[PDB]
Amino acid sequence: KREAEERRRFPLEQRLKEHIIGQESAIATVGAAIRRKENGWYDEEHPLVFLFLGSSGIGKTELAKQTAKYMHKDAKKGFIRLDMSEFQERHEVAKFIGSPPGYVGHEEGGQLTKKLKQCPNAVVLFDQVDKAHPDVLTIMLQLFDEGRLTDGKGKTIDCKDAIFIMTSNVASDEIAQHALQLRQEALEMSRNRIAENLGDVQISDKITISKNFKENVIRPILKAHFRRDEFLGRINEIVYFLPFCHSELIQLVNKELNFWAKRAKQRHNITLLWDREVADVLVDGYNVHYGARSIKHEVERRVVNQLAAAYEQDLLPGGCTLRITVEDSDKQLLKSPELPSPQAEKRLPKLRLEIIDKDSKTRRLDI
Amino acid sequence: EAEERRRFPLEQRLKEHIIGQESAIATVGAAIRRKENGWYDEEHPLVFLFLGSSGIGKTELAKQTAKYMHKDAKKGFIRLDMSEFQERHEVAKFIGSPPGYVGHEEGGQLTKKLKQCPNAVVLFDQVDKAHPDVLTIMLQLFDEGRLTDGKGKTIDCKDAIFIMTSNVASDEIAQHALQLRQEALEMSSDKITISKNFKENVIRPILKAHFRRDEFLGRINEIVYFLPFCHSELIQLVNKELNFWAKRAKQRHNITLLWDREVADVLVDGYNVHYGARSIKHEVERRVVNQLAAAYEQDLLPGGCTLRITVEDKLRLEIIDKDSKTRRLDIR
Amino acid sequence: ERRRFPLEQRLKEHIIGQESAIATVGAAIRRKENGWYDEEHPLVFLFLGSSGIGKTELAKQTAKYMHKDAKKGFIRLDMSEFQERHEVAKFIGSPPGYVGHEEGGQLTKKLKQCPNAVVLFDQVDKAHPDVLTIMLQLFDEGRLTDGKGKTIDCKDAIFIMTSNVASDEIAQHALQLRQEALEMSRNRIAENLGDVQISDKITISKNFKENVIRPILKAHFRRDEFLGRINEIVYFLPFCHSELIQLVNKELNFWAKRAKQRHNITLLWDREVADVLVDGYNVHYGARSIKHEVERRVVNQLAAAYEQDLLPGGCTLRITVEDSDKLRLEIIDKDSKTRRLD
Ligand SMILES: Nc1ncnc2c1ncn2[C@@H]1O[C@H](COP(=O)(O)OP(=O)(O)OP(=O)(O)O)[C@@H](O)[C@H]1O
Ligand SMILES: Nc1ncnc2c1ncn2[C@@H]1O[C@H](COP(=O)(O)OP(=O)(O)OP(=O)(O)O)[C@@H](O)[C@H]1O
Ligand SMILES: [Mg+2]
Ligand SMILES: [Mg+2]
Repeated sequence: KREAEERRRFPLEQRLKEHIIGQESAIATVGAAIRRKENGWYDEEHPLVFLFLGSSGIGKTELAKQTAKYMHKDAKKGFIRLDMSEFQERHEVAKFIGSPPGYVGHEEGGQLTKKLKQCPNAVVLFDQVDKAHPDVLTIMLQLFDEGRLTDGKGKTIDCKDAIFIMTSNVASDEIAQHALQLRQEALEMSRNRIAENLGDVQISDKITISKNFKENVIRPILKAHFRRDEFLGRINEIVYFLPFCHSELIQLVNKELNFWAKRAKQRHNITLLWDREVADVLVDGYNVHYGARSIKHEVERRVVNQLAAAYEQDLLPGGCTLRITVEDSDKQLLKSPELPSPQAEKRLPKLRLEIIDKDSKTRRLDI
Repeated sequence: EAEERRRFPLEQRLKEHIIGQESAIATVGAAIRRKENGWYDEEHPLVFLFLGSSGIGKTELAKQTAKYMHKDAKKGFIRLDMSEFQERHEVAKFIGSPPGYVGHEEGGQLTKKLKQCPNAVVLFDQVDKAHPDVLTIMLQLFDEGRLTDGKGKTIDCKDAIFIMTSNVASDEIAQHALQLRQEALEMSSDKITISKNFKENVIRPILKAHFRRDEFLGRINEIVYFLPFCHSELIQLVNKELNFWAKRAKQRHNITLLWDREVADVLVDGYNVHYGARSIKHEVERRVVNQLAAAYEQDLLPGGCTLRITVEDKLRLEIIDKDSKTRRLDIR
Repeated sequence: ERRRFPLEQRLKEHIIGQESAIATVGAAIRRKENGWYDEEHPLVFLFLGSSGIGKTELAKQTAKYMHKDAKKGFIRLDMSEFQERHEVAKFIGSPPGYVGHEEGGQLTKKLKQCPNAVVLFDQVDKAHPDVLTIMLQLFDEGRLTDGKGKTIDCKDAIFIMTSNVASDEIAQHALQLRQEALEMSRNRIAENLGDVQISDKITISKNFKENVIRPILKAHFRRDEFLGRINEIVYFLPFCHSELIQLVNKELNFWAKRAKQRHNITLLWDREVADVLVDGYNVHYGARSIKHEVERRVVNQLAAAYEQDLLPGGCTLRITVEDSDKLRLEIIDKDSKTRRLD
């Protein structure tokens, strides 16, 4: 009786916003559908079927993992992860259900059948479902249709309430192009409202894909790739992951530096602080092709190796305060927005650690 | 003898010796109280089927029950392990061999044990591992409590109590308790309850897929479920294992042991959901007691001293003197 | 007796390597021998590792520690012959009315001789996973029923189980931990931090102990209460290069001792011939890859020399460095005049 009051205190939209910044339309959609499920105002005869279309490494697996962590205390048993890139051939279809009688691994059964037996209402996630040929997806047709799966032994498992989540990278380029168009148009109307000196109207930064674009391109490309309209029919909701925006990337840089500062304070009482130009240099390495993975690895290659070298060199005393700074001779290069020649090599501006003492004296560290 | 049973009900003894399982203990206590009042049907013995996961306490519950009903377990407790009876011919370990064959004069083991004590509690331990034919052998033992030996002799055990522990439908009820772990703990007395339709709509397909006979499940009087341990039950288990070791130390060499409220959290952190009370038991036995034995060899623990388990700012054993000064022990 | 020559030092002199494994085994043996062990539960150890590490020899030396004599208090069952479901009767004897009922079980008779014995289930991963229901019964309380129903108590026994499951996992993670330790050690050589004594005890991390090893044991053994009843799980790491040097030195000590007992032929060697013996080694075959290699390089040459009576007795030998990349048995004289033998 206290679960609805707890969710009234801390809804999952705030929990997911704390865990993952950006794409608040996706958060609102998954929160509303989950709220319909967990309130009880939901048709139990069919499972909750999510499809996420996104770019590479945008946080879809993190979103499903945090959803399963919110739903279940144990994510080892209450959450299932399956990589569809491995399951190219129809032979891998067998390991959903196990072999027929008379064959090898008949007593083994299916891994998925035993996994749904061990947790019938688990959050189940398949990543990159476009990699698998839809002959694999033909099992999941009836599995999303009625929640019942038949194995090789003939035991029928019934999971009518399991949240089944698909995540895919298909049509990521078209969503990226259209969302770049919408970002340019929204910046155009924002600058029009600025130039008309109208500040009474307040519009939040919520850009949502319109219906006509979806009906024009997304349903035909999904029908063409999946080659089966029936598999697209059982999907309870489609969700679009918009490509990364500037201010949320800045907030991402702030949080991925803040986590290292918090773990430094937790382990060795090391208070790390940052600069705005440090955040600019870290957000400069933004690659859409790797998604947030490129920014995270750029953060690692820039500051994590330097902080590790300072830690193993024992040059960070306990109880001290540290500041991450940009090199002085590179800020002048940052201040010049000139187009570089293609025959000149590009130099990454270095990052340094400064010690702030009790007498407000800056100490430099070079290793 | 009603005064003695009013002084010491078996629920008090069971809660004194095993923790958790407030519904299973109450169920077996209600059945044993029905036996104690003299208003059970004297033609039919009591049959129990225990459904629980690993390390929950079914075998210990049967042992403590048969310790209550009979003072000697060498006569009043007959335990047969079904791990031998994996094959169809293993049936011949209950009854005697047919006449003219090997071991015919040796007789039936279960018939001899029931003839030694007809009131004795019989524990069919781990009845998952039995062959389905052995189930049909003890079909008549549950139907009337009457078993025919290989020599033509026939033993009656209408007054006996039959306990079986099983592992077959242990996952699903645990999964059921999983939502109860997200409901009964979030209901905040508070209790963890298994729904009444569950035992007939879902559990009976597993019981029919494993035991395959309607008559075997019909002959069993009571189906007793065992629920997985909660957080407070794991706390009580940690304190019970530590109190067992402290009592053993005080009985052996007069060594007082202390643990704070904060110490039990890192011991509950050493727990497997697939395991049971034995995981917490040997985790206590390894992490704490090995340092005690190492200090006891090294003569670092004189008798009458007071020891405190402290979490590192590792479980460190600190000697507490009368002057409130902690002394760390350096173990080689 | 334990305070001067414990299990740790005798095991380290008899078996090289496996510091944490001997530490865990001797800690549990210490708590058993002090009298601070629980009487109900017999000790269950599951030994995991690659091939040629020394788990069977560790169990043999533990059994010789319990009973100074051999052949009596050491009951070893090899689960290569237990790969069928119907081999359970080999534990317990035949049921009444069937062939071999009067002979009883062999395990029952051997635990009837002595109940405090060291029982070694060797290569226990090879057994069919219905045989281990008897292991459920025996590890639960320590009692075993015969063909005639005679329940034998076994509460003073020590059960040691050796296996090869997760051998690739343990070996590959130990190789990664060795690589990372060598990287940070080479950095420490670069950083000149020699003022801190480096405790070179590479152990398996608890995340690796709990997230990959427990699922693969659950996949091979196919039961959860079985892994619950196992008290201690002891891993075995593969050797590092210093351990190979110590092992080749120990084996050459063994062969020099054998020659001294046979015809008093004192034998000597050098560091470089030990290094070229360590070069002939494979990580999969383990210490056996060392052992026969000596017989493929050294002892065959001594046997060939002794067949044509070239070593009458009392002579001193030395083994040298090959020049083909740039083994020789050399008799050294009392005047230090070496002579090569063919
Ligand atoms: N509820 C409990 N309270 C206290 N101690 C317990 C409890 N359950 C188990 N234990 C301890 O753990 C041991 C394991 O229990 P036991 O050997 O009786 O089997 P079990 O838990 O019924 O499981 P299995 O089905 O594997 O036999 C007990 O001997 C006892 O020492
Ligand atoms: N660590 C070691 N130290 C010394 N000798 C060893 C060691 N490992 C193996 N040996 C030698 O090699 C022999 C083979 O080892 P053993 O019989 O103990 O099996 P093992 O290494 O556990 O192999 P497997 O796991 O394949 O059964 C030993 O009898 C001993 O002579
Ligand atoms: Mg128990
Ligand atoms: Mg071996």
